[PDB]
Amino acid sequence: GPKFPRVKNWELGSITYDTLCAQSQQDGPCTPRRCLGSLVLPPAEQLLSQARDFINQYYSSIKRSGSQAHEERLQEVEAEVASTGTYHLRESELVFGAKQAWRNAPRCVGRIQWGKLQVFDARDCSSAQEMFTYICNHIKYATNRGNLRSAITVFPQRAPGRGDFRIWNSQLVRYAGYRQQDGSVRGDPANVEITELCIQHGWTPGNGRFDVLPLLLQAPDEAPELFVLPPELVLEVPLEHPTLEWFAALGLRWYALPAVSNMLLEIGGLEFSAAPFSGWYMSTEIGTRNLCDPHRYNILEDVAVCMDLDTRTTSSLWKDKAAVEINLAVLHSFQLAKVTIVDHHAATVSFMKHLDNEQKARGGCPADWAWIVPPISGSLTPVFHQEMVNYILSPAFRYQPDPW
Amino acid sequence: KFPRVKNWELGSITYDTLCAQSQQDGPCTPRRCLGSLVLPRPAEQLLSQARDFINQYYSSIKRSGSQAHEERLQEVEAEVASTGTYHLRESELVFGAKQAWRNAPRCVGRIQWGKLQVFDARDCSSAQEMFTYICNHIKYATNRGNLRSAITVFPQRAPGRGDFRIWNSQLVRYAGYRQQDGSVRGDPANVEITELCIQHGWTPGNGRFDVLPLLLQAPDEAPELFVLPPELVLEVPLEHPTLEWFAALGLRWYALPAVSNMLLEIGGLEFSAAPFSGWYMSTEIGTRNLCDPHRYNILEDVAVCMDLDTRTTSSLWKDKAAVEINLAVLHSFQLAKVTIVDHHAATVSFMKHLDNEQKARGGCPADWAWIVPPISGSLTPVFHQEMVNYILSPAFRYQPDPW
Ligand code: HEM
Ligand code: HEM
Ligand SMILES: Cc1cc(N)nc(CCc2cncc(CCc3cc(C)nc(N)c3)c2)c1
Ligand SMILES: Cc1cc(N)nc(CCc2cncc(CCc3cc(C)nc(N)c3)c2)c1
Ligand SMILES: C[C@H](O)[C@H](O)[C@H]1CNc2nc(N)[nH]c(=O)c2N1
Ligand SMILES: C[C@H](O)[C@H](O)[C@H]1CNc2nc(N)[nH]c(=O)c2N1
Ligand SMILES: [Zn+2]
Repeated sequence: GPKFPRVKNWELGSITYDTLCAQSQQDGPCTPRRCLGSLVLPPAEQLLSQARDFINQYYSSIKRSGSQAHEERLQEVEAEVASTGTYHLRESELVFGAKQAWRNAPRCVGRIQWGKLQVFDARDCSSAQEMFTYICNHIKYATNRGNLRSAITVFPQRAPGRGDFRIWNSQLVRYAGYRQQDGSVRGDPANVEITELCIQHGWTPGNGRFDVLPLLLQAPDEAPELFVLPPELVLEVPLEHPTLEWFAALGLRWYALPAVSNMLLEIGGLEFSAAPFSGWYMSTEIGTRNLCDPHRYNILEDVAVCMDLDTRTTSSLWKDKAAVEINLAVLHSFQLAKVTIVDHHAATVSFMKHLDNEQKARGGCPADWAWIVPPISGSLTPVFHQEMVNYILSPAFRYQPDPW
Repeated sequence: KFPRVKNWELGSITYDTLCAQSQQDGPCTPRRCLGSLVLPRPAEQLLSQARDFINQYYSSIKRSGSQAHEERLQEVEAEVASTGTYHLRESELVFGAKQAWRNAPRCVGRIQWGKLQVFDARDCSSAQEMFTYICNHIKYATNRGNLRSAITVFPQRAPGRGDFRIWNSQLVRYAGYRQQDGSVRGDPANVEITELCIQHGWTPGNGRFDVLPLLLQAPDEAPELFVLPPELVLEVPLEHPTLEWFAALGLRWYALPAVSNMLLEIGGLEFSAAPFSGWYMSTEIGTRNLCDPHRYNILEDVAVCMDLDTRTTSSLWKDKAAVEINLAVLHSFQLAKVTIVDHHAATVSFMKHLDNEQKARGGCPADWAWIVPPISGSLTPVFHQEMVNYILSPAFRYQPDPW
């Protein structure tokens, strides 16, 4: 009947219809001819319509839709655009947009927490040194000695004919990856390029597998400046296994704070090129992807050898067994150290609760199935059996190309 | 126009040009992706699908634009112009069947696509005859545990009349008996088909692993019930390589995965009954069939036997039991000398298939959500591989349940 996508859960037999997708003003990469769902990378008039839409979202969310203050704010926005080509958000408009951008993020499984975000307003920042102060404050607040708190710091928006604020690092905490004489990599192969950029800009590098990178921070029309994070600020967790005693001997570790720093936060047509945001980890991020991806730390074989598994044949499931233990090491070590973490079962249960909340509140929830389903034990989690509709809503976080 | 397709593990890139051959729209639009949805929500027409297919066939035998190609195009035209339909030659049917498998985006086993035994059952005129054909197929495919891909093709759909149909979703399925207490003994996925069998006269067993009888339907007739001779249905008792108590769970599975409810479309003609079989990938049994909450749902039972801490999600007791259940499937099939493939071997060979199809055809339609296995996703190479999904013809299609 209903003229909207029907959405089914195949575990429970239950059906909903996504009406929220009607609100989408931006096209994805799919067409009736072909689905491109699995691809990782997909003027005054334009801005004004995006701005009007954002302001309407803001006044709806406070239930003052159509009211005098709403119409006056609309008028204020177009007058400002009419005379400068841009406009500026009020403090509470920014807080709302930031939460909404997180709420709208299709690839994030942690969205049950969306209303609980500390928005640090840093739109007064005017130097790379001050970005560093702001960032250090973010890290201290967010880390909270292991009791992690979601946060985002917002630096000044893109301006006509003026350079961007950029953090060059993809996260505020990353391990160095050192290209070796034998072609191999010591540390994190993901970070080879950023490591080499740091050295070029005068960083004296280490030679470990877990050297915390410095930050490369760029203020408008300036070369980026290098800043070392004081080690007492970067909380890390040494990895041990609850029953396999040798696991600690591997000297594996990971940091507490997952903090994305290279994404663009778009709100009502305004673009915040530097707006680092953080939460807490889902255990599979560390245990499965970071430690077991072949193009990352690639430790599966080492761990299976320690576990004395038959690594010569696929059908011993040595890969699956070792990956489980590594993931269990991640959970146990964070729990022991009292650093917030969530396992993939609890995270996905909570995402299902979030889907239900959003069905009631907005009549849908944009979600990217391939990213929501965890990289181990997929169908053991409830999200695997849940159909999802993926579409772009604004405010949004958006990928941006590296500035170098 | 042509999408770039990247492997994120290796950094390699291709471009899919094959997708331009799609003539059938899927469920997505620029406004929203519906790629995760399980189901989709005239003379000149048939003639053009028929032409294109015949063109595909003569192309495949490198006789494109020859005399035989010309005269065959004319036969099809002449037949459609007079009767509103036409008929395939056996070799064309064989080609079209292999192509529908090749073109199937949810299938991880497509490296095998050229190795398919095709039984022509288009001279079938009764449920009885359907049954004999089905028994031949099973015996052939099973081959004492050395499984061989096969398909049997029953008579095409005709505008005048009802369809030949196999009511069962697979040739071999375990019954699900709805109990007094609303629980299900056996397989919850097969409650409805079990009740239909009983209603049409089947005396039911009471076990967890009772092989269902077949309900076969010839055009515009009530379906008929046929019991498969137990000697034809190969089964594998499940035991564990080290965990001695597992064998006592009394668990088992059938050797032969044989889809019997899909429609095969070739050159515009529709084959409403066309059962096909290969061999299992171990996650289908070990993860989905035994571990789904709405299936046999044995996870907790296994975890408790393993004496795991089931009180909390963070002990990863589900992940651990799931791995052992999969191991037990692999080991038991190996022990019983019945063909099986694990999810690492299958996805590695699927990657090879992708490369083969890239050179052969300029692409390969693939549904990522179905190609990536249900456990240990990112541990297989397919996780890190971008995929383009689209509908090519010949094709297997979903069709409504006949009741
Ligand atoms: C509160 C705890 C959180 C958890 C457990 C969580 C979980 C996750 C996970 C597992 C992913 C996929 C990441 C990957 O596989 O690389 C993700 C993606 C994402 N999340 Fe969260 N998240 C949390 C908080 C946040 C916050 C605070 C924000 C921003 C305000 C956010 C926004 C995003 C965005 C934009 C993506 C997509 C990133 C990309 O495409 O690179 N999440 N989340
Ligand atoms: C040779 C061994 C084969 C293996 C290991 C294999 C593997 C698989 C797997 C794991 C699936 C997904 C099943 C699920 O999750 O329900 C699948 C789907 C499928 N396969 Fe295969 N396959 C094989 C042979 C075949 C053959 C012989 C055909 C037809 C001639 C075929 C056509 C299909 C089709 C049409 C689907 C999608 C069915 C649906 O949407 O329900 N495959 N395959
Ligand atoms: C706030 C937050 C919390 C959390 N638990 N995880 C994250 C994920 C961070 C993360 C880690 N590794 C990789 C990525 C993906 C980076 C990335 C790369 C490309 C090519 N396209 C994208 N859209 C995104 C993101 C963020
Ligand atoms: C030939 C073959 C070989 C193999 N190894 N596995 C299979 C899996 C068959 C199979 C088993 N259970 C369930 C399904 C899916 C059934 C199915 C159900 C619905 C609602 N829509 C669809 N498109 C498909 C398929 C087939
Ligand atoms: C090719 C595929 O789109 C890609 O590997 C995706 C799949 N799903 C993912 N899901 C999450 N959460 N994170 C990822 O990096 C990926 N990678
Ligand atoms: C909703 C979701 O698309 C659905 O659960 C799919 C996911 N991937 C799958 N993949 C395979 N191979 N088989 C399946 O049944 C499913 N189920
Ligand atoms: Zn799509």
